[PDB]
Amino acid sequence: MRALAKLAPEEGLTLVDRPVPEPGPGEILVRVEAASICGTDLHIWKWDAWARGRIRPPLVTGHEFSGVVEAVGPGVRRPQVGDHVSLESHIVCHACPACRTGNYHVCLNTQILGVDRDGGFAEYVVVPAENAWVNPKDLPFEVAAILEPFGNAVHTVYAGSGVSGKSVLITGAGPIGLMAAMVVRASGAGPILVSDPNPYRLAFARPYADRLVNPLEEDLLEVVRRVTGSGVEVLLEFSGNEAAIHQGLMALIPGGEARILGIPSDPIRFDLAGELVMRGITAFGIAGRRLWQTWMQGTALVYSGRVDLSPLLTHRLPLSRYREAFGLLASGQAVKVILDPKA
Amino acid sequence: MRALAKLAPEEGLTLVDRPVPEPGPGEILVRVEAASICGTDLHIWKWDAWARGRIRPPLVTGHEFSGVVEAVGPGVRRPQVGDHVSLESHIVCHACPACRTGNYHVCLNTQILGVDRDGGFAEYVVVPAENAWVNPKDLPFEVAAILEPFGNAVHTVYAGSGVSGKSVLITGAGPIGLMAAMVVRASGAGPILVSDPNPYRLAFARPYADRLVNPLEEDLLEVVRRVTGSGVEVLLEFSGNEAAIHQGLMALIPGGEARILGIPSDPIRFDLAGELVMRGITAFGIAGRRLWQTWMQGTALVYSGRVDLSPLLTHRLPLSRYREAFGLLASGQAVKVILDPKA
Amino acid sequence: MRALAKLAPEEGLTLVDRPVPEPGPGEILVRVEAASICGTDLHIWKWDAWARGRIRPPLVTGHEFSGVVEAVGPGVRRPQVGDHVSLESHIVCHACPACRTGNYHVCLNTQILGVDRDGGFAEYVVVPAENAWVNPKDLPFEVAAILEPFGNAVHTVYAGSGVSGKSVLITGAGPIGLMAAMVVRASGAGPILVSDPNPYRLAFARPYADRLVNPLEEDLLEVVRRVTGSGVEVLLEFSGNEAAIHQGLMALIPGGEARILGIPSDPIRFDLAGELVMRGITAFGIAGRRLWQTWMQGTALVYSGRVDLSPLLTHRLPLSRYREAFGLLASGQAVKVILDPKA
Amino acid sequence: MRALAKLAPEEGLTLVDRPVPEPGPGEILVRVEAASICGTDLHIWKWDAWARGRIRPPLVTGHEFSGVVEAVGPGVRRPQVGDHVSLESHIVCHACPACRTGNYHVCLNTQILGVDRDGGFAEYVVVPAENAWVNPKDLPFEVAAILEPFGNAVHTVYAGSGVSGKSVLITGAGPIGLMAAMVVRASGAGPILVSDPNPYRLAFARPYADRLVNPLEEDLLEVVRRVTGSGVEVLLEFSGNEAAIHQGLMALIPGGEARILGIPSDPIRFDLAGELVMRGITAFGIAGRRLWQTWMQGTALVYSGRVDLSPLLTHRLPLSRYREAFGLLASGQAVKVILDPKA
Ligand SMILES: [Zn+2]
Ligand SMILES: [Zn+2]
Ligand SMILES: [Zn+2]
Ligand SMILES: [Zn+2]
Ligand SMILES: [Zn+2]
Ligand SMILES: [Zn+2]
Ligand SMILES: [Zn+2]
Ligand SMILES: [Zn+2]
Repeated sequence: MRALAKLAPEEGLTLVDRPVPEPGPGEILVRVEAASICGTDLHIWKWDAWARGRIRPPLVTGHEFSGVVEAVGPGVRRPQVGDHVSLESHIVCHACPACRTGNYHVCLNTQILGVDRDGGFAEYVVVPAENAWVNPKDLPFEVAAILEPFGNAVHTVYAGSGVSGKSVLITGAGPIGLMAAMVVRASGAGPILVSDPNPYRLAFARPYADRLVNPLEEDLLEVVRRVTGSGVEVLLEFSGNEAAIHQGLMALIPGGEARILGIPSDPIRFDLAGELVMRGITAFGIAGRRLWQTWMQGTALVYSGRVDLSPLLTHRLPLSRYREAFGLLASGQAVKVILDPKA
Repeated sequence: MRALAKLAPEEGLTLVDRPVPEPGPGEILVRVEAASICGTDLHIWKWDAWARGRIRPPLVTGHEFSGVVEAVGPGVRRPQVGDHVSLESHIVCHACPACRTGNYHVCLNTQILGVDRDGGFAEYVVVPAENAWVNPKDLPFEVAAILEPFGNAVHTVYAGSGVSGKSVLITGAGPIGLMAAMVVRASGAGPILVSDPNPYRLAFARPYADRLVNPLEEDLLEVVRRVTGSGVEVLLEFSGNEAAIHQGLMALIPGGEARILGIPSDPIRFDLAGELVMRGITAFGIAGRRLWQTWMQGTALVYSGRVDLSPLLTHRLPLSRYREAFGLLASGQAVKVILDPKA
Repeated sequence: MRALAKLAPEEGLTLVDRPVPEPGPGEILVRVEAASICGTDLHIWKWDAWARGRIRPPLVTGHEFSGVVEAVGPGVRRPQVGDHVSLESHIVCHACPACRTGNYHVCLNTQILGVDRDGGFAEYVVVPAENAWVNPKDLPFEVAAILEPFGNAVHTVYAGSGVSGKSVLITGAGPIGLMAAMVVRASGAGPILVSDPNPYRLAFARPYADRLVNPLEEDLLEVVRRVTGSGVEVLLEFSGNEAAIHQGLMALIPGGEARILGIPSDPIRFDLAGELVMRGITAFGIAGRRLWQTWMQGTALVYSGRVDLSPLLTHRLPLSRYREAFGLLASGQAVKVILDPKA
Repeated sequence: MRALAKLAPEEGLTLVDRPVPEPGPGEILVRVEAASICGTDLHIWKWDAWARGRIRPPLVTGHEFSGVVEAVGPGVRRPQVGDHVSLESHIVCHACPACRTGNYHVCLNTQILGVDRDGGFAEYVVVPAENAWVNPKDLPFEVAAILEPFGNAVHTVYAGSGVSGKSVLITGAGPIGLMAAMVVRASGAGPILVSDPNPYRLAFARPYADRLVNPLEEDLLEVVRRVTGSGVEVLLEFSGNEAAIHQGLMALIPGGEARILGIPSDPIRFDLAGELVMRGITAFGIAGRRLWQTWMQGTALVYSGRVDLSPLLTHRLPLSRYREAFGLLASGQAVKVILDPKA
């Protein structure tokens, strides 16, 4: 089969041919129909600091994908051959304290498909049977392929007190932030403010947000004061940019909540007293997807039509042309790019 | 000044002339621009048991109204003359276990506007300044007049775990239940099911629900099963109808939540163990509006446009044609009737 | 081995000799060191209505027990041979909506050890590997044997808003109610009131409760008003007695919580409006133990010494003398009776 | 009347004579029976930056006091002459986003007793009637005097998911952290770990903690590991010490909660991604006392006897010997110092 791999400790990826993996007990073989690309994949590709401390070549990458269950291992009762599925990238241990608590999304021994073991940028991939989420047969694979990143948005948005009937500020219009914009709008947030310095990304958030802000042309804190009268009740942070983080926290009203998915590249200077403790703020560290309630909430929204992810699918390319694909992503000229492993 | 009052211990109300009242300390004088009527007012109309043991004539009725701050009492600094406001009907004592605990919606010393003291079915009314909710000048008074009953819906929907990304069954398509349908739809619930025997009421929910059900014509359970695959996660009960209550609980998946606003006219037969305990169901008794939180969530929905309450106002009549307003009520025909105290 | 069984659709149980069960994939063989008896077992014994609709002879009963892992099935990584364990009686399916939600305690396909399949009133018993909770080797088996019923108390007490710094009323001094009395006292509840008509049971609650009440000699509602000044914030109901339920709910303050574990023998007449909806009460149906957080909280309390269950172990008898054992229980002359299968 | 005041922009305080103030509308006149001092008072004492940008002489300091209602203002009906009361130092505006939302503890217009206006370091003080908490006549005034700072602890412990049945690490054994230790012990936490370099402070917690740790002498992490098997579920931070903050977060299991009352004197270096985001940690900024809830939980603990605050009062000095009280403070020696304004 065809597969995109990182064969050595350097830049780029390579198209190779590998035998079809085989599912043993508790596993299933999945025929990949669509897969997507995100920041993690871009770290691997550029072979930067992050990638260097986490990746161990050889590795077939790809952690955002959907396909059909082509085979199951001995004893696997579910899913079943023929089922259409989306995949949870985190493989949890079930033998640590986080798992005991039900906090699977932060399992101490978390292993990630396409990062720690072979992923979905291939025609076939073997994953744990418990990691498969069966979708309605009419759900387009393309959309099914991006439920994983969508989950991140969902998790962030519904963490804490949620967003229904509350003012919200989203800092970062990257793909997950655009997705969170769709979710807060379909959840009854209002007013909704989305802030991002890149025009191309902001635009994508226009049909959902009530006010778009380019922190580099308007004083975010002041637009917020004029839109709400003071501050927002909720801050959803997806960029990791330190100045946005500080601005965003200053934007919260006392007693508010900041939910943080964004990963800053370096430690930040933080005024614990001023930005959190003294104003009674609660900061939520968001990681992964809550195992099963995040998937339940998110697929509920998509299956029923409360949200429509389609406009986020800016490009479709055969896996063969992966280079053009990463290029588009890397340049900010795309939101969700789909790769087809059959071509 | 024209006012509509219950002058003696009997059915009906009487159109009267009273001098314009004056606000003392801590009070304001509202020039009412719009009022609405609901079941409570009906109880007072027909002078039934309830009214009998509660109303003390002479009394200007009405608790659902909006208007303008004509003048304030000495030392009152909020709201201000010229402010457009809606009224919270519950006047809380601030001196009971319920208020201390922050459960003002259930103050044991609750004094209701229009039942225990003069209400808004008049050109002017004096009320506690703390009961006034200031609205943007551009919100129609007609809509502002129904924010109180809308709050009841809001309170029921956001109670417990909310409804975002969840399957919801709403029993009762009367005015409040209908507002609930608008809210759960704008809050991202899905699938959304609404059940009520009256096809008139049920049709108002078509643009908000995913599935409409007349339980007298279809098996509600079998329909819930076909739409969700089993049960709903949330039950929102507005009818107080015993059969609907029993059926709704059965449609709830184990571990789900039932939030009850509906008041049955008589005790029900309840299999505590089978309908609640053994299935791990939690039942929420909803009453009033959480003081200020319910108003914040609801008005945010309205102000931002997440929900549009216009479709619920079927009739606007002059206060002097009240005989007909109370008839529409007792009959069913309308959803929410507005009364114009200036005519 | 020795085992206590229900061999036919009638009263009583029978001592028999059966081969030692064998653990297959995903299972473990447990050598039982101690087991206890409760109401469920008494239903089976008396072969009453309940038992008749649930039991299917032949059945080795016993669902409250602890022992040592004597053997594990092929592939079972944990627990391990030699481990000391307590057992969760509920065997969950992992393929229903409750399980999906994490509400394992109300799994639609729940199977119960000692009720639906052979239990612990035997020298040996095979249970699912995932149902074993490993205890510190120095925890006395006797105490380990009663962690299952303890969990019920724990679940009830920590459901909702918990009990820390709140007035609590416990109706029912049966064994789980006494256990809940120990837990609310070790949790910072205050004042704590325990009410039960049986003197022998009340007494057991004296070192934990702040006020003991015999509803049949004092007006429960009035003692409560004098102890708190109005009502309690939390009601923990363990009896299922209808008058206690009504009394208890009347005892709650508006906005309070009632957590119900008690199973009434017959439907009750319930004034939905008066007892729940109008006073903003929230009723929690408690079933089983939350899979893992209930066990985490409860074993934490026991391992650290925050609670000491020992005084509840009123009797110890070899399994051979099971009849005297059930007799004591049936007569209200005991709290937790331990049966030893080795004799 | 004797009072202790900051009369000019400099260090120190001055013992003075003022006429007994009179309560206007909505106010009461408290005859102070006991007052206490904390770090804030110290800031005012040494007149540092903080005090500099906040205090406006002439000002009678003190915010931790208890006393008797000597007389009430016209029309004040609660509390009453003769009532023993404690004072909430925060005077809230009831006109900001924070108050509307019910987050009075963080009112943007908070006016503090003894910092923005006359306090209790005097024989008499006039305060808003709504700030008085009525105590049972038999509670010692000395203990009643420290309910305010105790509330800070209470608020920190019960924030988030509470602590019952959970493993807890408390960093900082100063007065508040020590009160926190008493509360978490009385609330059923276990194992309970308390870390602080000062062996004087640490010894006060011996009767409440399960494990005492001097982090300068032992590796806090390795100790937490040996006591829990991994990490603690809850982190309660009271020191504001950057090193303790970083170490405590590391000791928290993934998905745990950190509740921070501690105010660092300077911004910290914070690895947002590593210490919060990637581990799914939630950090709670705790400030003040939740208005009325914190007081209800705390006083219930005290009134019922779940906690005994007596051990925390090391010294009781006449107000006139304040020079020494402020010395004990700045030095460490004592826990809580009481000042008797009648001498
Ligand atoms: Zn991704
Ligand atoms: Zn794990
Ligand atoms: Zn109404
Ligand atoms: Zn009240
Ligand atoms: Zn049992
Ligand atoms: Zn199940
Ligand atoms: Zn202080
Ligand atoms: Zn305020």
